[PDB]
Amino acid sequence: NNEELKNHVYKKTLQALIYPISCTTPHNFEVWTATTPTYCYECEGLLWGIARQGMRCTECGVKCHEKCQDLLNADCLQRAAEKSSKHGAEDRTQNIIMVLKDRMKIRERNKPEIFELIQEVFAVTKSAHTQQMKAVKQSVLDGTSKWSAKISITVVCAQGLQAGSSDPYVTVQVGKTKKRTKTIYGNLNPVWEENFHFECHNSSDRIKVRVWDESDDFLGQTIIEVRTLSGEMDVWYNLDKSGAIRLHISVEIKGEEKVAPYHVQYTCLHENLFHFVTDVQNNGVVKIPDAKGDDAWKVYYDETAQEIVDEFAMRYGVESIYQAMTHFACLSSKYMCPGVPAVMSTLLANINAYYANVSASDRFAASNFGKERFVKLLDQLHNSLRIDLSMYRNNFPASSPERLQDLKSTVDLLTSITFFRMKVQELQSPPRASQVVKDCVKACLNSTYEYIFNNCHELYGREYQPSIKNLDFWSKLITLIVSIIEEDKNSYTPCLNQFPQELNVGKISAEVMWSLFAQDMKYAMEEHDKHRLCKSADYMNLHFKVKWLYNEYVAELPTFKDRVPEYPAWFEPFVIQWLDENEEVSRDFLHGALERDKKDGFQLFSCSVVDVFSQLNQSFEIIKKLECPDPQIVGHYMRRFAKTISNVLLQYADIVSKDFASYCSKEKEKVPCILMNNTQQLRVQLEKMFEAMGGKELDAEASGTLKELQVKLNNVLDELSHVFATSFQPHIEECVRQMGDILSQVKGVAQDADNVLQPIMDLLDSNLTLFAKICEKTVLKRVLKELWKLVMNTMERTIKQCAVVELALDTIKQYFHAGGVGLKKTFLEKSPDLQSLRYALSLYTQA
Ligand SMILES: [Cl-]
Ligand SMILES: [Zn+2]
Ligand SMILES: [Zn+2]
Repeated sequence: NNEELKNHVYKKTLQALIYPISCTTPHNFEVWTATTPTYCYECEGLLWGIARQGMRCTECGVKCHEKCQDLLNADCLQRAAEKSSKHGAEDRTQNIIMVLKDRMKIRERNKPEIFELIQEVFAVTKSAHTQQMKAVKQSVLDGTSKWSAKISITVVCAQGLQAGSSDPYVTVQVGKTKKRTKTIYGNLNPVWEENFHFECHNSSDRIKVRVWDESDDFLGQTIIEVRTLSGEMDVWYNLDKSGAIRLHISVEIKGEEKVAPYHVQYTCLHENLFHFVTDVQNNGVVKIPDAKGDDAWKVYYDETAQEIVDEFAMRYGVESIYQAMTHFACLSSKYMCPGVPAVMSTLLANINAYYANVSASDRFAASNFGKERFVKLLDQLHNSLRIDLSMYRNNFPASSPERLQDLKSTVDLLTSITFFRMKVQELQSPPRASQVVKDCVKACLNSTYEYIFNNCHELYGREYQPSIKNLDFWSKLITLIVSIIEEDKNSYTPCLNQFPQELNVGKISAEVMWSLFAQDMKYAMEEHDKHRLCKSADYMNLHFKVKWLYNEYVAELPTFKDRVPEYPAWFEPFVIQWLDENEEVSRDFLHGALERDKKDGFQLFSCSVVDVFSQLNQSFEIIKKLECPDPQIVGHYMRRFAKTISNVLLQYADIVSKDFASYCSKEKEKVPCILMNNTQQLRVQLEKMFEAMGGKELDAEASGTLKELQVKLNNVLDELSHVFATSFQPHIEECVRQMGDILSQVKGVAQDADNVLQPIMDLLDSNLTLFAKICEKTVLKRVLKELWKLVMNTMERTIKQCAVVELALDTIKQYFHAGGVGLKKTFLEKSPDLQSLRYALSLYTQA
């Protein structure tokens, strides 16, 4: 076949359209009474007296009821010419022949495009086409002269019969001969497999097949016209009134060079017509015909090829669903082409609705297209569409809206194949539409990621312009990943909205891309940790960029909405390094700042402290803007940074301590004071930073380090105050001997206090007034406790008489109390120095 059959189908199609069934002569029925027992042509009902009057055709001579005249199937002219042939009245035979010629000329004249189309579809020359045409014209004029055929009908089985059971048997009548099969009892899907033979010399002796339930009940019938018989047929017929019946017919006519059934011929015609209008004419594009709407899928071409397939199918008994199911199997070969997925989805939806009182899968087993054929086809098409979607971004760019439509409609066709499996083939299908599409999108994402990971620089440099010596590659890669996820979020998600609660293209994109990029980045940083050939600033910016990505696209995904992020672990060592370098820079800035402050003259606090804390706060700003979500790691950062702060401020304290015993001389009296003020300033702003780092929320180790540091600082300030008080010891000794000389003069009370205190009064007013101006609270009080200590120490080393010293003692007590600005009396009274001096006085205070 394919060469012999192709030609046979060519001939039969020509003959099928040169005289179409659309322009057929209508019978002319007049009331008729049968004088002898006749039987109706359709229902075979009896015709007799005036009580059973029928109708008669004045040209055919066919006999039927009034209620049956419309249900006939037999060309009027062909029947007439056949009758004249049975007889011999040749005059009318030729007359009718002439009228047939005329009605074929009419057709060739009116619609000549059809026959040239047939010519080109089968690639037949003009000459041979005219000869073969000329031949079929005459074959139409011979509907009896050269027709006879031995028929062999094997009744195989039936299905879905209407009864709660039945005992069906089949009767097969040709012309006068009538036979029947065995009876199967209690079976609505029986099997006969009975063979019969028939002679069909006539032409209007149709093969009547009727199924009865064992007068008997009527279960259905199929009438097989003679025009629809070739070679060896195996056909399911729907019973007319209910189920179907399967017949295996074989025909022999005369010279039938092994003709093939008209189903096979039809698939040939449809395949070649498709392969013509698609490839040869449109060069490849599958022209999509009109639609709208209830009978859209019922149309395949325009009024120029639709006529060919339809007239071929009607005049040879090919059912509509066979047409549709062959056309689908043709489109399947052109599913990739634009606009086809849609019509294939609708077409399959109708093939699906046509098959959904017998099961659905078994009913579908009755389709003559092919039990396994159609399901194998559908399987190949499904397994093909998933391959086509596994590269959807490449095969369906977001650019062309039409291509995006072909994507949406491809997913629709896939859902329709599955739906066909769930409502027709009948079975549980683990391949669920949404989940299969999901799998395909995942595969496409993997391919895409590997593609941008193999062409990072090329693509980046093409649009926005891995190494151990450089990190630019990762910045570019992140940028391109953002591009991909943004395209999946902007274009492909609105298009693939077939499954809103199970397929959010954007979120799958985000998740997959992040996972791949995450294991890649992780490995890369684990590699960089051993080597470390780049700047800490670079690792920092990369930490910042990965952060931005995760927070922008992944953090809010259900899979990663549940804490904790994993990426900050990749970077912890590098930021540790950055903290070391930062520490070193901060020390060098401390030294450099204290040189400007010394060289300037130390102009209530100076500028070096706010400079140091400005530096440290610049450093801390970076750690705070990292917004690290892993609590243990951020706690690690604070743990490491507390050490930085501690060593910095201790460095300050040690430097000033080195230069303290040098500015205390009787020269600069503002400088030491403002230095101690600076230490105190460290003491106050440290706490501000302590709460800036969390406060009590801070880690245990770090918090411990900072408070221990606080202790240390306080101790430093104490030591400093001590050293500063020692600066005045000689002057105080002078005052104590100067008052010691007047101490002996007094002899026989209130005025004497002033005369004895005058030497130290200069110190009291002159110094406690100067410190009151440029000293901090804590600073001043420290100096006061120390100075007091040293006063009591000195007045116990050099030295009416008795009362004077005690009253003066109270006077000094009040002067150091300074009313309410200096020390508190509660301390002065229970002071260890005061009671020591009083105890010393008790030895002489006897008179
Ligand atoms: Cl073929
Ligand atoms: Zn008629
Ligand atoms: Zn009738």
